[PDB]
Amino acid sequence: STQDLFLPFFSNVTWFHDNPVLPFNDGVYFASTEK
Amino acid sequence: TTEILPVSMTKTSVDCTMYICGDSTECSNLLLQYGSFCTQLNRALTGIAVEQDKNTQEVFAQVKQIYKTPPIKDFGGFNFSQILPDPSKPSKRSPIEDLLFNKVTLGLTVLPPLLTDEMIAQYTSALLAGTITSGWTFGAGPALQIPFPMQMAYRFNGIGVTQNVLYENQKLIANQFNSAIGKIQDSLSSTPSALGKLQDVVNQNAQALNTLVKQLSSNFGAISSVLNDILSRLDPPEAEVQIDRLITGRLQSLQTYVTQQLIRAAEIRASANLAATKMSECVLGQSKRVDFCGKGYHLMSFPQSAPH
Amino acid sequence: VKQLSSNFGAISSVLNDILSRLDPPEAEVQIDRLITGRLQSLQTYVTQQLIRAAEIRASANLAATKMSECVLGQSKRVDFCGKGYHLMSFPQSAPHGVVFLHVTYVPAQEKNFTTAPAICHDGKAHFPREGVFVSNGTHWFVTQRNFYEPQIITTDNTFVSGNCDVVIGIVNNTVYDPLQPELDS
Amino acid sequence: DCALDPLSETKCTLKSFTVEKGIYQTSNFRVQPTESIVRFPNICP
Amino acid sequence: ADQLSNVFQTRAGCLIGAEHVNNSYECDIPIGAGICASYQQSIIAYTMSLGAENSVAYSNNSIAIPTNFTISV
Ligand SMILES: *[C@@H]1O[C@H](CO)[C@@H](O)[C@H](O)[C@H]1NC(C)=O
Ligand SMILES: *[C@@H]1O[C@H](CO)[C@@H](O)[C@H](O)[C@H]1NC(C)=O
Ligand SMILES: *[C@@H]1O[C@H](CO)[C@@H](O)[C@H](O)[C@H]1NC(C)=O
Ligand SMILES: *[C@@H]1O[C@H](CO)[C@@H](O)[C@H](O)[C@H]1NC(C)=O
Ligand SMILES: *[C@@H]1O[C@H](CO)[C@@H](O)[C@H](O)[C@H]1NC(C)=O
Repeated sequence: STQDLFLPFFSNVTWFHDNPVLPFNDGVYFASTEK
Repeated sequence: TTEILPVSMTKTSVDCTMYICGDSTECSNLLLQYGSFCTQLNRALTGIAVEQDKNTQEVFAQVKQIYKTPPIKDFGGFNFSQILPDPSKPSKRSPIEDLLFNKVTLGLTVLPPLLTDEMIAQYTSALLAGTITSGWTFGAGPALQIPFPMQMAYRFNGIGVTQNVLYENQKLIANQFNSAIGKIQDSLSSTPSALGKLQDVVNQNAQALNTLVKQLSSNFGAISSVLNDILSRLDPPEAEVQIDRLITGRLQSLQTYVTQQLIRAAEIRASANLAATKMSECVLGQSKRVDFCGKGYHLMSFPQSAPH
Repeated sequence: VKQLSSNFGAISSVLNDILSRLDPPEAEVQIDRLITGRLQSLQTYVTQQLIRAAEIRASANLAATKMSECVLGQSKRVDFCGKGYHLMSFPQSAPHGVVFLHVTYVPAQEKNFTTAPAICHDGKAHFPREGVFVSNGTHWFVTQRNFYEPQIITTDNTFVSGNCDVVIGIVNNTVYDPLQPELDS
Repeated sequence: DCALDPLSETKCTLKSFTVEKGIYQTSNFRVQPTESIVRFPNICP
Repeated sequence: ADQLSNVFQTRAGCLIGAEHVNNSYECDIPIGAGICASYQQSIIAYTMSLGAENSVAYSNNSIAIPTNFTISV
């Protein structure tokens, strides 16, 4: 068991598809499509 | 004759942090700084609580089925009215049980026992009906009915006296037995020091708790006892130093309380095992080992309930 | 061991940092507090072990008693060595214990009758030596308590105490005389 | 993730992925006041 | 409280997510003060049952004698 900064399960994540600036807030999870 | 044995003690549980610091963030941070003492303190107290429920079940829950005495009651001249449950009363209890129940007058929590007093009284009633109607046979296999004076003849043959002495003296014996039961009700009522064991366990537990709280008020070496004064009303760093010493003291108090409870729990468990043995060997059957179950030669025994 | 890792109030947990990586005197002070803490941890461990040892010794004494009284002999004290009436026991070893196998005798398939305390014949009462009087319908018999095995009432297996008046519930039945008077002619 | 579900809390506290039937103590709750009132006594040349 | 229907008050506390039934059954999981819970599809909270109830026919004449035996281990 560890206790660090983590992405909570089942959280709401924004989807965007000319890109708006976003604040940092202690790390970000970045995922790109398979394309 | 009478014999009184305690079988269980009140279940309690105490939270480490709320006792030591309580509504003090920085203080709790200092607690994390010590280590993992109060976790194992919690585990110890939980252990003995589950044990208390184990004891009561062990002693009383000896018979799987519930037996009922016949509605018409002609036991050849013997009178069990003072032993059997009394229906015309709420919380049906025997008159002897009613008297016993009145005589005993008495971050912390108290858990409730797992079997209520109705359950316990139901266990005692089942055992009484079984031994009156069916002798000792219901301890081994299926219950087998038998008229009561014949059963008493069997027990006379048990202790070395032939059985004709019973059949020729049934009147006298019945009067002896009834008179003895009624005298016991009065004798137990008169002397106040009769229930002197069941009372001691209660006094010791309550007084131990009070000493714990008294220890909470003392200062253990500091300018003040209550945390908030040291906190706000001095500078943070050396306030932290004073906090540290006061924490060490309160932790010691919790130490002694838990250890004392472990010793007392062991003593009670020894007594509970003895009571279970007396139940099975003396109620469920006749005993041959001398002076285990009263002075004289043994004939039978009746179970009665009590607060603890 | 977990308690070993914690710092108990100090700049660091491991000794060498406090030692070399601070001045000797106040390093000695920090050392003093850390040692006080570790000594307390050893205290609680030993005391817990003493309590558990006492509990195990109680269980070992009980096992020794069960061995001698139930394996080495037959037991009469009820429910000590299994439900029912006891016959024998077998000892089996275990990694940190022992396991018993109690063999017992349990009755079943009961049938009910009517009985009487004594038999009144020729103005004298008769009581049985062992067993209890029992009657199916009209006839009367004698059988032992724990198994059904009816027998003809005879003057040899029943003894006589007194006359017919004093007892309660006595019934009247003929008591068969022994074969020797019947043989005599 | 420990804080997700009651079941997840139970798994975290037993240090295992599978649990057997029973009752367990996961944590303890409290109530927070979140308010203050002061009443000093109320009845110069 | 653990993050994330039926509220039933009891002698010990109040459960969340179980309904009581007037039936009494053998105890499975002990909750306290005379209540147990067990799996039906749903968790049910009922009062405990001490055991089966039977009364032997007692009369000043009758007696019962076994006729067969079993041996157990
Ligand atoms: C048993 O004794 C009580 C004593 O008050 C008496 O009232 C009762 O009638 C007695 N039992 C019988 C069957 O007479
Ligand atoms: C006892 O015997 C009577 C007749 O002998 C019978 O009617 C009754 O059913 C019996 N009771 C039992 C077997 O429990
Ligand atoms: C009772 O048992 C005797 C034993 O032989 C038998 O002859 C008889 O038929 C049985 N029944 C009655 C009603 O006597
Ligand atoms: C047994 O009880 C019955 C009840 O009908 C009674 O008539 C009979 O007298 C009793 N037996 C004796 C020996 O008194
Ligand atoms: C159970 O008993 C209660 C007692 O008031 C009653 O209201 C209810 O209808 C009964 N049945 C069920 C299923 O609750």
